[PDB]
Amino acid sequence: VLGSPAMQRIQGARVLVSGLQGLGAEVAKNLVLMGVGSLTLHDPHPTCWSDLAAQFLLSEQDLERSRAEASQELLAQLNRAVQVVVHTGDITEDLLLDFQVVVLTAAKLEEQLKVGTLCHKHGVCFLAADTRGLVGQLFCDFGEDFTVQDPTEAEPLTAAIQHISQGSPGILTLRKGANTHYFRDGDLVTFSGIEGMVELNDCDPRSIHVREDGSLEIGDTTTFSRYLRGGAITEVKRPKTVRHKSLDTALLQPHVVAQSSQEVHHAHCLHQAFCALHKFQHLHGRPPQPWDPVDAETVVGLARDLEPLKRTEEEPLEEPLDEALVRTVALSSAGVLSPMVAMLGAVAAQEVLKAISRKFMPLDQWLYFDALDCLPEDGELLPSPEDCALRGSRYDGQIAVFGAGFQEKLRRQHYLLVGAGAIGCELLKVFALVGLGAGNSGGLTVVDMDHIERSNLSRQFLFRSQDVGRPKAEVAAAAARGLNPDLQVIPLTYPLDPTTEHIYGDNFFSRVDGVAAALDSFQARRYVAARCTHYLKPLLEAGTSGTWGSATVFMPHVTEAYRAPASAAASEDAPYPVCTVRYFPSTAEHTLQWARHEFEELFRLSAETINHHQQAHTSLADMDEPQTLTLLKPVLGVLRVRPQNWQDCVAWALGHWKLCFHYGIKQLLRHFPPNKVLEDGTPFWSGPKQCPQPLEFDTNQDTHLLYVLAAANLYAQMHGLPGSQDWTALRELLKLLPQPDPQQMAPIFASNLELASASAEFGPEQQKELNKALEVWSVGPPLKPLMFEKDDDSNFHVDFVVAAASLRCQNYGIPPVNRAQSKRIVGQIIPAIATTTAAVAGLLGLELYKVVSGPRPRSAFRHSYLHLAENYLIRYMPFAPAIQTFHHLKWTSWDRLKVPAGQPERTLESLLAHLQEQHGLRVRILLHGSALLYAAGWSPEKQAQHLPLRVTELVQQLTGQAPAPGQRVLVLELSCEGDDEDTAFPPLHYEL
Amino acid sequence: MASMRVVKELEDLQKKPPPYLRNLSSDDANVLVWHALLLPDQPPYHLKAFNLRISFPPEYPFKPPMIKFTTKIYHPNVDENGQICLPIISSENWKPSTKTSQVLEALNVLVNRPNIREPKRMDLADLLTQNPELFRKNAEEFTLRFGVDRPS
Amino acid sequence: LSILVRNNKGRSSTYEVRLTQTVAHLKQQVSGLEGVQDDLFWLTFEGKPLEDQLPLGEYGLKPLSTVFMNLRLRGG
Amino acid sequence: DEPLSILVRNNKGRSSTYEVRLTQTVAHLKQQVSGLEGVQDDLFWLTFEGKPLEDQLPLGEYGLKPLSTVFMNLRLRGG
Ligand SMILES: *OP(=O)(O)OC[C@H]1O[C@@H](n2cnc3c(N)ncnc32)[C@H](O)[C@@H]1O
Repeated sequence: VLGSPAMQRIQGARVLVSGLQGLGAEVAKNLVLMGVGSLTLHDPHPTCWSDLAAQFLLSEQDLERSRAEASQELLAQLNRAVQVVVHTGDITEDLLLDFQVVVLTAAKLEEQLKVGTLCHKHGVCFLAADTRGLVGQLFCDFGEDFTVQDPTEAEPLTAAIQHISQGSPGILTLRKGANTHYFRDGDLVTFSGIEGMVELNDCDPRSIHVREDGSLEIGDTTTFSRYLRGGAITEVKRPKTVRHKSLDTALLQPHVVAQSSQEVHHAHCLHQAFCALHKFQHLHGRPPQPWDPVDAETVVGLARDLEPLKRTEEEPLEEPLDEALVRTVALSSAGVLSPMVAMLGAVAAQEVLKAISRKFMPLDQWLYFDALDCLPEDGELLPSPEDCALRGSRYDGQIAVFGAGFQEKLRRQHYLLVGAGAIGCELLKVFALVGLGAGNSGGLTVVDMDHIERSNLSRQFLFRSQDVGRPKAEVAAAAARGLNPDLQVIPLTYPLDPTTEHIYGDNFFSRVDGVAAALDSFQARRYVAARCTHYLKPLLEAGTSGTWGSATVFMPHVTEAYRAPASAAASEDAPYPVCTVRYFPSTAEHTLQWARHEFEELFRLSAETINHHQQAHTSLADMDEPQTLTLLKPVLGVLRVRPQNWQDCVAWALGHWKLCFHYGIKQLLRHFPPNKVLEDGTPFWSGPKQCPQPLEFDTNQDTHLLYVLAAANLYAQMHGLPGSQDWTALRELLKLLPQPDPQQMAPIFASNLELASASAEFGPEQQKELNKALEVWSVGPPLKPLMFEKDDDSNFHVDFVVAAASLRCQNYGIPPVNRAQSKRIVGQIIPAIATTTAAVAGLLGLELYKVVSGPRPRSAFRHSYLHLAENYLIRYMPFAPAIQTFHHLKWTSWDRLKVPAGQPERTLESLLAHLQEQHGLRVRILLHGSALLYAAGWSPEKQAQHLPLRVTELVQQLTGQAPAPGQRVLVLELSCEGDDEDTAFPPLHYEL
Repeated sequence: MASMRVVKELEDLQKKPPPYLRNLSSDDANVLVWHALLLPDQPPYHLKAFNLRISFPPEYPFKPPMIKFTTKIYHPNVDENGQICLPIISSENWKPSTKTSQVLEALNVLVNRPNIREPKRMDLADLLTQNPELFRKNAEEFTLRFGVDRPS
Repeated sequence: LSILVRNNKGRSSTYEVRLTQTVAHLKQQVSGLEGVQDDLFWLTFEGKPLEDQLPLGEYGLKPLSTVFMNLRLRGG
Repeated sequence: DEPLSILVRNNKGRSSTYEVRLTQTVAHLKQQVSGLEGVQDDLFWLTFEGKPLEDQLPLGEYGLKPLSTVFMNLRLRGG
């Protein structure tokens, strides 16, 4: 998230990015997006053709120009805060001393070693990334003493304190939860909220000891005061230290980052291959020619010549060098690809930010990404030097690795990018650079129903700041066409949801060759996967959260169908229980949703109750109008007349706070004592875990004032009077009035002589007063309802709801709201990190290569999952499709039953007989959507009434709709006699 | 799809209907809507019957069914609109395992034994805990005024 | 021409709605037929919310419009 | 038939010593992990030595030696 400690250091850092090829451009773009204060580029070499297949900043008109100078304009335009300068000299000690990070991207071994030694000598973090075809390389050295300050991507833990006793151990017990198991002995803890133990707050962090049955201790608390109740205990992180060997030393004894042992051996082979390539470049001057058989033999010979004793002596290799691997790497080491560049640039920029902000565990000096699977299989034709020969097109970087045939196959494609938020935008960049649909026989399509926001454009490159309001689809299409002039993007604004099944149906999905879904929800992903399964279309799905990332491919009939986490899909749109709202928000999250929904029901419905409904057809004689008027009018002031007073004061805010917390809690206590239940009399536990107290406002405390400000500003904005921010003068005014309540204690509750109002004792006088207030509001100005807007800070919504939640949770003894809960809330969500977005986009680009390549086995495809904070990356081949069977019928999750209708449309009996005989299955329930067509427990009369009819006519008669003009198939779900409540039979495609 | 599961549940429950529930029916057009006559056992609700309406969202069984008392019923934790605060239906105790049969059994228990722990009508819950005699008075009146005649 | 009208309860029940007739005089009849309070849900096509003061011609109600309503509020 | 103690690693930099058996199933391991971490089974999966774990196979096939860290990976929704 946005941590001020780390962000203060981020802006004050300076990073040099040498060798600004495609990989360097990716690293610089990610750094600029994340907001690195200064960025000195360095690449005096002229732009070539092969740099136009991976680098997006350079265009065709920037040919024969310095890459750094050409990219400077666009890189500065990306974010104005970043001061992207270009250095035209040479990498000298004076230059290296001033910077904080130095990234040599795609630089020769000589320069790598020289700059690495120079940087490791003084203080400078050094990275050396390089992509050679389909294999990457990253090295990170951060000196002999680099102290990370927060080694995990997790908020410090917090737990509600139940009770603490005094003694030598000072054992305290806490409420049951996952935090009880999470807490471990030897940790470090602090305390901030507690009733009792006054000076224990703000004390030094202290260790703990874990005992059985979830027993914890703090130490010696006997000397201290009495303890009433416990708010929370917070864990404290322990700064770690790392020492990295310099480059010249680590090049001999590499320490690779891997999650296995076989992968470590594979990375050792890759490292040997890269060293062989560097030695070849030093011995011959030129890189290996594209797919040249002669050069590959020289490279593998050099790999053998590389010292076998160069390897570690404490662990001999199980087998000598992998000749096949080295030969393949040499053969494909000609060009530079766009997805690989995105992936490695994402990882390198994440490492640079790790170095800059002293956050997250840094990489252990070596990472090797292998993606050779995208090459054609053994049986198929490997690309030749003749078609890999460069011609002069922008895609000759890709050609030198894959071939002109593959380039043409990529060019002749139709795809459908569903969603272009952030992953969609970067997938669009990858598609434009690759050449997906850049011909006349191909094309593209972008589907988005949103509009650019000031919050979204923060870390997005396709969207500018002058586009707020215009559709994301249209802006992304324009950006993609600007990137690749030959591309044909067709922006569509209509979303992909079950309602819009007449636009995106048959005719639409018949042209598309694949689908790429970068969506921000689970239900949308499940729907898109269902459509892709129904139409048998390849699907590429990505998802990011913080520094997490997932990229998956679901090719039909080879890979398992996408299955959504139904629990989370339902949780996305689900109401919260009302018991916590009424009397027990046991946690800060329930008190938060209580505040949100209480504000919603008090403001949004107020606008409709003042004017529309009252003035149109109804009066106080409706179901309960007095209650609706009471929940809004008196709590916001007696009023009853046109308010000539300024709508920005404290007279009504404090009364509302009194009614919200103090009066509410007192009323609840009068309803039932906090310790006893009247009906129970002698319950199992008298007052179990519930002891609410009324709160008294303190002017000094910040939460109470911030709530007052927020309420006053929002009320002014809502009534329409120009509201001024109280934080300058009116906060001091409300502090100047310390005791407005003692003079207005009794009358403000209800009318003038209603201390408690008993039960419906308000009477006709109060009813007529409410009616008069309604009439006055109806003849007065209309209050305008407002929605939850995170971008507009002036509305004071997030602060108001957070303050209310904190106040009520402290009233109930609940620990205060933390930023983690607000982040977990769907609203006020943080943008995805540019690094993980680029990583998933690059992995999806590799999957696109594999998909476009043609008919491929399942073992060729890979699903990837990464976590950049922990440097944990996996790329695993996916499972086979599930095989479900009932009796003699066998099926998977992709196949479908296809029964024809016939020129004379068959009847229900005909369809049933066809099923029963052909596929040997006796149908018991035949559903069309949510419409029954034939049961088995149905009465014989009903069966003889429905059965003689025909299916198309029956659907008409039941639904009341008509067959769609151009309808091709009707999907019906069928069950069987004697089947389990889990077996899902394949959907029946009645071919009408 | 949840529709097949709902159809299977209704067909299973029709052959052995619970004693307190009669004419558990649904329209073939929309099978995710059950109509039923709750028949209480404990007075004064024992006199009449109440038509309820169970609605199954397409996310079933991962989304609790919504129960609404179409007939006006005098219950401390049932709103005049017919909404019900059954603990299992609330999104804190819901599991896909729990069936609508169990939910309806809990509903019968709730109707026969008025609840005060979670009052949807806190006002009337207060009147209940203060003057249960006045509560029986209004209960009898509302049952005889709105309740549907009890079928055989 | 026919325009797809659907309800949030799973039943479409398409109704005769034309551009030559004001949308208000048709939505009031639809709400009266359904029986649910209009303030519960706002009718919306393609994701564009509808306001009491909002011209439909500016947003261009498409034939076969994807009009659907979203449940709101908290009755209980 | 002898039991072992694996260390399931939570997604927020935490580990926990579960006591399982080589004759159990990844489904049982997932149930224990879910129960301890307050997460739904269908929302997360768990991986070991890079490769993921199918929740229908015994843990013996996957080579879980004692004192092993089975990572827990969450299904991501942000886009
Ligand atoms: O990059 P991100 O995570 O913000 O992605 C969100 C984008 O996805 C689009 N989206 C979300 N859901 C859908 C559906 N159902 N159909 C089409 N597009 C969709 C958002 O509009 C956003 O651009």
